[PDB]
Amino acid sequence: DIMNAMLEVIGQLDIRRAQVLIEALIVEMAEGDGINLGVQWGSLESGSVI
Amino acid sequence: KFVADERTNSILISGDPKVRERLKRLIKQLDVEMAAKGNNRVVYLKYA
Repeated sequence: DIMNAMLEVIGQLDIRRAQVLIEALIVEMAEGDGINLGVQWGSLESGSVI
Repeated sequence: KFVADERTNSILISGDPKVRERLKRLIKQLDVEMAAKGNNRVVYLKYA
Protein backbone atom coordinates (compact mmCIF):
# COMPACT_ATOMS: atom_id res chain seq x y z
CA ASP A 1 0.00 0.00 0.00
CA ILE A 2 2.72 2.50 0.91
CA MET A 3 4.45 1.57 -2.34
CA ASN A 4 1.31 2.35 -4.35
CA ALA A 5 1.05 5.66 -2.49
CA MET A 6 4.62 6.81 -3.07
CA LEU A 7 4.40 5.84 -6.72
CA GLU A 8 1.40 8.16 -7.05
CA VAL A 9 3.32 10.94 -5.33
CA ILE A 10 6.40 10.39 -7.50
CA GLY A 11 4.13 10.24 -10.53
CA GLN A 12 2.88 13.74 -9.78
CA LEU A 13 6.22 15.27 -8.75
CA ASP A 14 7.94 14.00 -11.91
CA ILE A 15 6.10 16.37 -14.26
CA ARG A 16 7.79 18.41 -16.98
CA ARG A 17 8.81 21.98 -16.17
CA ALA A 18 7.87 24.77 -18.55
CA GLN A 19 10.64 27.23 -19.31
CA VAL A 20 10.43 31.00 -19.55
CA LEU A 21 12.32 33.29 -21.92
CA ILE A 22 12.97 36.51 -19.99
CA GLU A 23 13.71 39.40 -22.34
CA ALA A 24 14.51 42.66 -20.59
CA LEU A 25 14.54 45.98 -22.43
CA ILE A 26 16.60 48.90 -21.14
CA VAL A 27 16.17 52.35 -22.64
CA GLU A 28 18.44 55.20 -21.58
CA MET A 29 18.00 58.49 -23.42
CA ALA A 30 20.14 61.40 -22.31
CA GLU A 31 20.19 64.88 -23.73
CA GLY A 32 22.14 67.96 -22.77
CA ASP A 33 22.65 71.53 -23.79
CA GLY A 34 24.31 74.65 -22.56
CA ILE A 35 25.28 78.12 -23.72
CA ASN A 36 28.07 79.96 -21.96
CA LEU A 37 28.81 83.45 -23.22
CA GLY A 38 30.26 86.55 -21.65
CA VAL A 39 32.68 89.40 -22.18
CA GLN A 40 35.62 90.10 -19.89
CA TRP A 41 37.84 93.16 -19.74
CA GLY A 42 41.31 93.99 -18.61
CA SER A 43 44.12 96.51 -18.46
CA LEU A 44 47.43 95.19 -17.22
CA GLU A 45 49.28 98.52 -17.11
CA SER A 46 47.33 99.46 -13.99
CA GLY A 47 45.82 96.11 -13.28
CA SER A 48 42.08 96.46 -13.58
CA VAL A 49 39.92 93.58 -14.72
CA ILE A 50 36.31 92.72 -15.25
CA LYS B 1 -11.37 -22.51 16.90
CA PHE B 2 -9.26 -20.28 14.64
CA VAL B 3 -5.81 -19.95 13.09
CA ALA B 4 -4.20 -18.05 10.20
CA ASP B 5 -0.75 -17.55 8.72
CA GLU B 6 0.62 -14.29 7.45
CA ARG B 7 3.35 -16.08 5.62
CA THR B 8 0.45 -17.24 3.47
CA ASN B 9 -2.11 -14.82 4.88
CA SER B 10 -4.65 -17.63 5.20
CA ILE B 11 -7.36 -18.49 7.72
CA LEU B 12 -6.92 -21.93 9.17
CA ILE B 13 -9.81 -23.40 11.09
CA SER B 14 -10.24 -25.95 13.83
CA GLY B 15 -13.79 -27.17 14.17
CA ASP B 16 -17.07 -28.06 12.58
CA PRO B 17 -18.15 -28.46 8.99
CA LYS B 18 -20.73 -26.09 10.38
CA VAL B 19 -17.66 -24.06 11.34
CA ARG B 20 -16.63 -24.85 7.77
CA GLU B 21 -19.89 -23.48 6.39
CA ARG B 22 -20.08 -20.33 8.50
CA LEU B 23 -16.34 -19.80 8.55
CA LYS B 24 -16.05 -20.12 4.85
CA ARG B 25 -18.77 -17.50 5.06
CA LEU B 26 -16.36 -15.41 7.17
CA ILE B 27 -13.49 -16.48 4.97
CA LYS B 28 -15.42 -14.54 2.38
CA GLN B 29 -16.95 -11.85 4.59
CA LEU B 30 -13.86 -9.88 5.49
CA ASP B 31 -11.75 -10.40 2.41
CA VAL B 32 -12.61 -6.97 1.04
CA GLU B 33 -9.98 -4.30 0.45
CA MET B 34 -10.78 -0.64 1.02
CA ALA B 35 -10.65 1.64 -2.01
CA ALA B 36 -7.79 4.13 -2.06
CA LYS B 37 -8.64 7.22 -0.03
CA GLY B 38 -6.18 9.64 -1.61
CA ASN B 39 -4.70 9.69 1.88
CA ASN B 40 -1.97 11.97 0.54
CA ARG B 41 -2.19 14.59 -2.18
CA VAL B 42 0.36 16.62 -4.13
CA VAL B 43 -0.93 20.16 -4.65
CA TYR B 44 0.49 22.50 -7.29
CA LEU B 45 0.76 26.01 -5.90
CA LYS B 46 -0.25 28.60 -8.46
CA TYR B 47 1.17 31.69 -6.74
CA ALA B 48 2.55 31.19 -3.23
